[PDB]
Amino acid sequence: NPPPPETSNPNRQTNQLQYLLRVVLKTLWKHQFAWPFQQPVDAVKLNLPDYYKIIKTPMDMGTIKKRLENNYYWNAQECIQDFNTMFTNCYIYNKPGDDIVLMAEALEKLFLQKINELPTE
Ligand SMILES: CCCCc1c(C)nc2nc(SCc3nc4c(c(=O)[nH]c(=O)n4CCCC)n3CC)nn2c1C
Repeated sequence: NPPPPETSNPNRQTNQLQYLLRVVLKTLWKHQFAWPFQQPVDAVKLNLPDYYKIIKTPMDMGTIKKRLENNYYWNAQECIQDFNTMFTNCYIYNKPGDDIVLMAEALEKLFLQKINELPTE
């Protein structure tokens, strides 16, 4: 595998960012379908031939959770895009009828529901 993505930013929208960690991520983390997305993809263990040749911006909730905890993000938009990157990576690598895709979509729908609760900008 390549190394996992960075969790620290080498350099106030903090309400939404706090909520992204405490409610959004935690709610997805606890969902039944969370396991494939709780850590960087280990393409050997999970036997995902060519995953890192196809997916150039790998992303996972383990990474996003640490970025939230390290106060890594520029802004809440940047975090929201890591979530979307994770989902869309799954839609790019896998066939649209696969279990893994159905799992991502369900998490994505839940994510959109929780994003609707975000505190104001
Ligand atoms: C035994 C505890 C293992 C935890 C762990 C570790 C250490 N590394 C991992 N790497 C991964 S990759 C999960 C995954 N499986 C996929 C995919 C994927 O995109 N496409 C797939 O077809 N699969 C495999 C589906 C067959 C089970 N992903 C990433 C969304 N999972 N994973 C787990 C659960």
